[PDB]
Amino acid sequence: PTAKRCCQDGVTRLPMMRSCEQRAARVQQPDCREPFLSCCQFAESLRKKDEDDIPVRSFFPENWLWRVETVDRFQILTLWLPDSLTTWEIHGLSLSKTKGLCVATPVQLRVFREFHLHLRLPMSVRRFEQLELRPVLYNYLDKNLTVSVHVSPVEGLCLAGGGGLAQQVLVPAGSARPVAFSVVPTAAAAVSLKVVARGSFEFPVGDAVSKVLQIEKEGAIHREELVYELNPLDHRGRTLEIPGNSDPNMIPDGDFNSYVRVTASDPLDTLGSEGALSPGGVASLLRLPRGCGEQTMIYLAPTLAASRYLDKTEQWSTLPPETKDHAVDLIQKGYMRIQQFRKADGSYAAWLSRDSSTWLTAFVLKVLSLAQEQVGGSPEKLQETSNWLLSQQQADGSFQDPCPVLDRSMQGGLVGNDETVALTAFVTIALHHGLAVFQDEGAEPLKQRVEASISKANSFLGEKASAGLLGAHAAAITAYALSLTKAPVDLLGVAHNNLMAMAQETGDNLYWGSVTGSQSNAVSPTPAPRNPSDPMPQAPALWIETTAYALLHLLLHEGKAEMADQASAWLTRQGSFQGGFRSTQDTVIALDALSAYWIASHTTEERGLNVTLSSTGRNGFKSHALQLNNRQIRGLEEELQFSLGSKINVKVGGNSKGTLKVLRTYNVLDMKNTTCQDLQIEVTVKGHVEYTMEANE
Amino acid sequence: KPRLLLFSPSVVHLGVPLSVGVQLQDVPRGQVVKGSVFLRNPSRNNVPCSPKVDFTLSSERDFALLSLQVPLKDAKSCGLHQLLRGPEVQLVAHSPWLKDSLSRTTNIQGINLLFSSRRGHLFLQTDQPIYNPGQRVRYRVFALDQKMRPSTDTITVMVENSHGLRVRKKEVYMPSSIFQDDFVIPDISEPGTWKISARFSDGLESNSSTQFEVKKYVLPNFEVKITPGKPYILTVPGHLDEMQLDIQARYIYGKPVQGVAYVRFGLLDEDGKKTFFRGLESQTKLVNGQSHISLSKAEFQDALEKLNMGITDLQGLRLYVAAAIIESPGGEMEEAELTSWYFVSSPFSLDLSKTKRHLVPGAPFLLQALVREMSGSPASGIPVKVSATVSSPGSVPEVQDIQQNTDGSGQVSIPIIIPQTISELQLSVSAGSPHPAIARLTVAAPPSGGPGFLSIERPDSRPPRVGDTLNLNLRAVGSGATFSHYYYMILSRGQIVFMNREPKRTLTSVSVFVDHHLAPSFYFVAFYYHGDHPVANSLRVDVQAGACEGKLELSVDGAKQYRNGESVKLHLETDSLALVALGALDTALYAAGSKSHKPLNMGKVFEAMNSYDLGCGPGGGDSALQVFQAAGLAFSDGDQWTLSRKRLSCP
Amino acid sequence: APKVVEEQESRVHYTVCIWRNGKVGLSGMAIADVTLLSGFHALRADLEKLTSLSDRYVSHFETEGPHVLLYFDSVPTSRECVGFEAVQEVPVGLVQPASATLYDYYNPERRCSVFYGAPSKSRLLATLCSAEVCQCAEGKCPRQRRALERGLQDEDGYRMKFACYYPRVEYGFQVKVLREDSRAAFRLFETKITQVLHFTKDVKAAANQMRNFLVRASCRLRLEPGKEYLIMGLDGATYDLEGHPQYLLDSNSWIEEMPSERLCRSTRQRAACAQLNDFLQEYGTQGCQV
Ligand SMILES: *[C@@H]1O[C@H](CO)[C@@H](O[C@@H]2O[C@H](CO)[C@@H](O[C@@H]3O[C@H](CO[C@H]4O[C@H](CO)[C@@H](O)[C@H](O)[C@@H]4O)[C@@H](O)[C@H](O[C@H]4O[C@H](CO)[C@@H](O)[C@H](O)[C@@H]4O)[C@@H]3O)[C@H](O)[C@H]2NC(C)=O)[C@H](O)[C@H]1NC(C)=O
Ligand SMILES: *[C@@H]1O[C@H](CO)[C@@H](O[C@@H]2O[C@H](CO)[C@@H](O[C@@H]3O[C@H](CO[C@H]4O[C@H](CO)[C@@H](O)[C@H](O)[C@@H]4O)[C@@H](O)[C@H](O[C@H]4O[C@H](CO)[C@@H](O)[C@H](O)[C@@H]4O)[C@@H]3O)[C@H](O)[C@H]2NC(C)=O)[C@H](O)[C@H]1NC(C)=O
Ligand SMILES: *[C@@H]1O[C@H](CO)[C@@H](O[C@@H]2O[C@H](CO)[C@@H](O[C@@H]3O[C@H](CO)[C@@H](O)[C@H](O)[C@@H]3O)[C@H](O)[C@H]2NC(C)=O)[C@H](O)[C@H]1NC(C)=O
Ligand SMILES: *[C@@H]1O[C@H](CO)[C@@H](O[C@@H]2O[C@H](CO)[C@@H](O)[C@H](O)[C@H]2NC(C)=O)[C@H](O)[C@H]1NC(C)=O
Ligand SMILES: *[C@H]1O[C@H](CO)[C@H](O)[C@H](O)[C@H]1NC(C)=O
Repeated sequence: PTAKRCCQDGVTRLPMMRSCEQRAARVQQPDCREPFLSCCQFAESLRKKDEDDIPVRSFFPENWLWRVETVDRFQILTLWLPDSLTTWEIHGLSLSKTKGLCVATPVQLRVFREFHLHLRLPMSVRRFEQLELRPVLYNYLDKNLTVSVHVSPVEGLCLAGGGGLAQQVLVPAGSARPVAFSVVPTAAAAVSLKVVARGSFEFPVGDAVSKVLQIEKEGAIHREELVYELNPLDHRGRTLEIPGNSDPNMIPDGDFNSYVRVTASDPLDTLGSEGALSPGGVASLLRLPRGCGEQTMIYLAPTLAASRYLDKTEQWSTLPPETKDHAVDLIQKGYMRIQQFRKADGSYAAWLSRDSSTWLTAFVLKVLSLAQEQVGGSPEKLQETSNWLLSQQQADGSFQDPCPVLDRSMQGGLVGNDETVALTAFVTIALHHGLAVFQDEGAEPLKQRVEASISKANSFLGEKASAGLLGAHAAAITAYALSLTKAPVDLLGVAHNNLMAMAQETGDNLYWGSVTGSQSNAVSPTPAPRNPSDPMPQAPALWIETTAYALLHLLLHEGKAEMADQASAWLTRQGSFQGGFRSTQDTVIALDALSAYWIASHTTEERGLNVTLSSTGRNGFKSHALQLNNRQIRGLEEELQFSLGSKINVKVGGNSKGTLKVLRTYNVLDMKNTTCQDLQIEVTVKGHVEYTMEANE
Repeated sequence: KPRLLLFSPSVVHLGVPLSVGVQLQDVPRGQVVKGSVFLRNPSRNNVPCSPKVDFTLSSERDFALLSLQVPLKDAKSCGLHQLLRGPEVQLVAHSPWLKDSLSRTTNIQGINLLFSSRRGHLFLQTDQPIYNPGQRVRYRVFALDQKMRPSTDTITVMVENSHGLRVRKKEVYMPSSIFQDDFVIPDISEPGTWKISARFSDGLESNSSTQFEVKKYVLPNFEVKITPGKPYILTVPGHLDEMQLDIQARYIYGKPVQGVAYVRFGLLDEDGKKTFFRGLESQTKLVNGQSHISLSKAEFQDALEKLNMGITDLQGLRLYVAAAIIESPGGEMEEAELTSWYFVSSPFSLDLSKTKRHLVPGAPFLLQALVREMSGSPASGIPVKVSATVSSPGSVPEVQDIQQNTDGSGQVSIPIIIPQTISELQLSVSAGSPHPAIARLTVAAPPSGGPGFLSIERPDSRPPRVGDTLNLNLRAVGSGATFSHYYYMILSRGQIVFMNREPKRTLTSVSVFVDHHLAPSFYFVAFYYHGDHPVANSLRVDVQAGACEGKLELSVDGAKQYRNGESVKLHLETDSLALVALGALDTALYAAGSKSHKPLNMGKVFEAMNSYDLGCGPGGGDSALQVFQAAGLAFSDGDQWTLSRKRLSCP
Repeated sequence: APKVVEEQESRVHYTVCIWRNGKVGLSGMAIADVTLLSGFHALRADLEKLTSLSDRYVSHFETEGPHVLLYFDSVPTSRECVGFEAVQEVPVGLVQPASATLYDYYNPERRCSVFYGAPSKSRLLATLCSAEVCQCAEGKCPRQRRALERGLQDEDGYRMKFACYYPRVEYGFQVKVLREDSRAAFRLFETKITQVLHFTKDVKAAANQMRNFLVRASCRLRLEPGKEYLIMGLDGATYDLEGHPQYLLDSNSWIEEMPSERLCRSTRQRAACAQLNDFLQEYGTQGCQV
């Protein structure tokens, strides 16, 4: 039973100092807590001063020369081997059209060199830290060896005597000894340290090891990025000035660069070879790690959203032929990555062997239903997933999640009503996409049940939408869910106009988020004082997710028109500098929303943009004149750098709207006071023996 | 009575030509018959599932071996194929002669053949056999046809993970007959055995598979090795005193490990089931990173009483040693385990699989034995003594005593002379002079009735190599008389390779050139007709040669070093233009002895291409119909039938 | 019998605590991004016990470079601590502070970023060097000298030579130190300008104003509080909280304590103190060779 694992966990040590009572408060399982606690209590005091598998070594170097060679009469290959720790078995098999197949007998190969040098470097060092290198000399002979060892000179590092100093080290027979070389980096870069060992007179033996050491700037890195709206149709926005940085926590030593990138082709930049269909995908563009299960969808749904745009607007031709291979490679990687999370009954858990999540199960059903477009032919597993999702629908018509992945609403009191509606509207969207999986003649009971489940859920959404106490997020999904599943027009209308009544507008932008009442005391009824010379204020992840749903709802409700134009214009100017948005969930939904808008609003005509930038930096006065157009894929290829502390002056012309965004990255000496408000963290290092003495009493 | 003989392999392979044999028997001297042979469906109404080929047999040109191709479109057209596995198909021979001359019920005669969609050979291998989550796994797939030549047909490849979820599917063309792909094992993956499967796109049933294990990252400070003095413990009550072992531990970079090693002893059984002594444990300080341990008989007896002598005795068990070693400077403990220490009746073991189970009165009987030492190699040079007692009715029970040394592949083949009147042969075999590796067998006599016997005589008992010519003597035995010719045919893998006719002499000899079409094993089937009753016999010839049809030899030549590393030349030598696939593996993973996941070797591919062998047993039996279906043939003369095979696996 | 001993591979213990200050029920997944001290790496064996045991604390972890990432299902409303062990393969000394950040995964606007450093009175803060490489590491450090201190190669007009010849100076102040306080890998001094001599970028500089001067933590230099110094160097690129420029002390900066009336009237330095005042008057009004 599992009681054996619970007793084994009870006796296993923990890094933290934990007595059994507080340690048994985390298990939260009665048939595991009883053996866990009793075996801990046994170990806590009575004990003083394997069962299943064994720990066989599992790490092995990659298979070099994993290749096929066209061999005629014979062929000669030259192999280079650094001093081998273990013997290699070189295998080979032949496949010929005339004499069939032959498996060669293996040949063993090892390089057991007499004198071996072993250099180990730290992962990264900050400049003006000191480090004592200890390269280890290995002597495998039956006699002593005296070798002359030195570290080669290199600029930026304080080597002893400039690097020419050499030490005589006697290495005994069949043993190893280190030799200490102290070095102090004075410049932040990637420097190559080369340790050289040569036998002095006694024997003509030698060795050399070269490894790259990463020297980083002092302190901690800090990042700020801002977006500017380029519009020459408005005569007010044909010129603007970007002020320089003046952060009071900035590190003094070393000049920094402000990076800018301008574009008049937002869709191709976002979904093309420089963006979503980059070989690293949007996963590479986002700053966040992607271990969890929900995050795996960032490999599929943005890749699918980019594919739908290129498929239905017909411009795969404007991207390199490597792009199609990138897309299917990302989809295969994401599909493989998520299927590890699938449980036996068709549900999906946030982590491995964790409790199931109704929200994640719905999310995976939605994306993998879309994935059938070019990786189809798997209806059975998606049919299982939707059938489990039907079992989580309560009598209200809403869905319940015992372990939700994403909590987001902050409207107190109504937060439970927001989350229940937001989850239900999200599951309804997933179930609707599930219908497209099975166009089969049979298996209609599942089709009838999901059709009945959606209708009951839409009736639940209609009551809460008509009541009108929902937050902006819940109404955003509900308006899209009702329009998507073609709910009754009376339910569809009240949710749409309740959603529009919460919209905030400024200039050419329309967005949603945090509108419980009147949010400012100087604003006019519908617009706000914001002009193109001012930056676009970056919005939290909640606002991007709500606006993306509202934009998707507007495309289904009307298609194109001003409300979709102003909402998409705000979304394209909320994207981060290198692509993607705040986090995973807002990125996937916004890319789906922008992809649907870009397909509908596409035009073959060519509109252009002229931008002239100029600034006076450390390298003096520099100016860049670029003419851009809607058909021009661009991105990281043409980042332009200016000095961080000097202001940039740009003037814009043309007949199209564009977007300029700026990236400021620099190291800081202090963490200001605009952080650590809602959340807190404290980190301390106590030393091994000091903590051991505190624990052992 | 004039009749038409129809021969064919027991099972049909879709997309593979079925070699069907027709033989005309007992016809008048000037007779000529022409007809047609084809396959047809009995599940539906009798629609042909194949093309029809014509034949013509004269009385002096009386046999023909015909290739009948069975394509996919005609199997689909006769409504036979897809998911349902193992249907039955009729192979019929049609001619007016059965009705026009013999006045049988209808024109056709035939047999029921099992139908399989499996075809070709698919080999696949990964760049490593064991992985850690996050590592990239590269694999390749080779595609060959039945005759072991590269195939251009498209294949469907799929990967399934630890819980059997189809996780990557890929379907590819094969213009080079080789496919290479790569994917990354997810960083969050559960430990377990993954599986890669590949099949021909239209094959459905032709899948082969390889598998690898992903498991957690374990890289120790030092490796630990347990080495018994004898990798076996004799269970003979006269000698139980062998058990002793050496312990060794050293760093990855070579330094010996100084610490204290604790070894605890126990017993292991079938499919694990650990049990060990809670009162016996031996600890030693390592010297030169080594230690030498012994186990006393009194300590063993005291432990056996502590375990209350288990179930019965230790013959089926294996000695179990778990080693825990903790270094003195670092204070870190590492673990090892020895699970191969079997208690043996004798280190040598006898195998009598190749000995026929049917006597021929008046003809010699071949006792064929294989002796293999421990689990490592066949034993070459060990004497094998055979005691054969002849049981004859109301007469002297003669005994034959003879011994022979194993050689080559560790085999012994001993002729035993069988008198013309016998009831059974009581056989006992003893291998090895010091220790008794024993085996016994009892072979019963054929009935006193019957139409007679045929002896296919093997003078050279040695296993042939590819390139040798084997001589086989044919002699009718005992009651038989007054017949014309001997008829015989060669069976290799899944088809009839050759079929011929031999006129009788005082000693009728047939010579077979053992080429690469007969590797790795083939059957020699011969028969003659006594009136209206066939008399048949057969023998299986295992070709004992692992040589390739072509050749691939690897050799590392001269070396040179400027001290950032070292360089050496690798020579790839072969015969004729070939694609050579390479790979280099660390010996450390196979040195410990973990798992049977050996890389592809020439013995496995020989075993793979021998999977199409339809025969069962080492030689035919009492009746001709038993002989033919033991060889792997379907046969019908219009009077006697052979029932269809219900399972591809042997009974 | 006694030994003086220093071990290879020093080892430390980490303790990371998180909690939510707010009273709202909103939780969600969060990630603790802890950038390790230089040279150190966390032990995977101790990290797996946090996640894989029945008493699970951390949900999942990733070790990526010098970063240790810890996945948390929720941020507790009470201070909850998680610890692990880390060791140093290659000894790095004079270790400077690093940072850590806890942030809501799906709302990265909610975050808390802090600096943390090695424990005081441990070998990590101490130097490890030969005399030559430590002297090489001090070559970039500023020119700390005492009141009226004159060297062998100072040529009886050295302050004017420093200001207008080599390396030539871009600003010049006479300040009084208020206090020093630490920053991450730096020390900055709060000083009040007693007298202004010459300026370039700092246009609005005037007497009795406050100004901040920064020096690296590695260097010998520290301006003592409650003393007056003549400091002059090259303009920097940073500004303080109230928008006034900040200044960096390096090898191109002149740092000299100003002499007392007792030192000036002493017979040893009566001429040297007169030369300082004569330099102060000419450089303060005329400038470089007008
Ligand atoms: C290869 O490298 C190895 C490792 O460096 C060398 O090993 C040394 O071998 C010498 C012998 O050749 C050993 O000598 C012994 O040293 C003991 C310790 O002496 C220390 O102090 C003396 C000064 O008082 C130093 O000179 C010495 O280097 C040590 O630092 C002595 O106690 C021994 O003397 C005792 O035993 C001898 C036995 O013959 C008696 O005759 C004496 O009277 C006395 O009782 C002895 O002299 C030395 O210990 C080894 N080193 C180590 C670390 O163990 C190899 O020599 C070298 N190969 C070559 C060819 O040089
Ligand atoms: C928590 O963290 C925040 C942000 O880092 C700190 O906020 C800074 O506080 C200082 C001191 O109050 C601010 O400095 C003051 O700014 C006022 C606003 O100026 C704005 O407009 C000017 C252009 O006119 C910009 O340059 C400037 O950046 C602001 O955008 C000024 O009115 C103040 O000037 C007054 O005092 C000076 C003194 O020298 C006089 O010369 C002036 O004539 C005037 O009387 C002053 O400059 C600073 O702006 C704040 N930062 C930001 C980003 O706004 C907090 O200080 C910190 N908390 C603590 C406790 O330190
Ligand atoms: C080629 O593929 C077929 C299936 O398409 C393999 O046949 C399968 O063999 C296994 C092992 O004997 C049979 O056992 C069962 O396997 C399933 C998983 O498939 C497992 O869940 C059960 O517990 C059981 O172990 C399986 O029934 C059988 N499949 C069918 C349909 O009968 C075959 O083994 C493959 N070829 C090779 C050479 O592996
Ligand atoms: C700015 O971009 C426009 C394209 O949008 C360029 O337009 C051309 O302008 C020249 C005169 O400067 C005309 O002769 C061409 O006919 C224009 N092109 C078209 C297609 O009509 C313009 O050149 C760009 N500005 C600069 C300074 O190069
Ligand atoms: C402008 O803003 C106000 C905010 O109360 C209203 O939401 C109004 O509906 C907005 N205008 C449009 C067209 O939606």
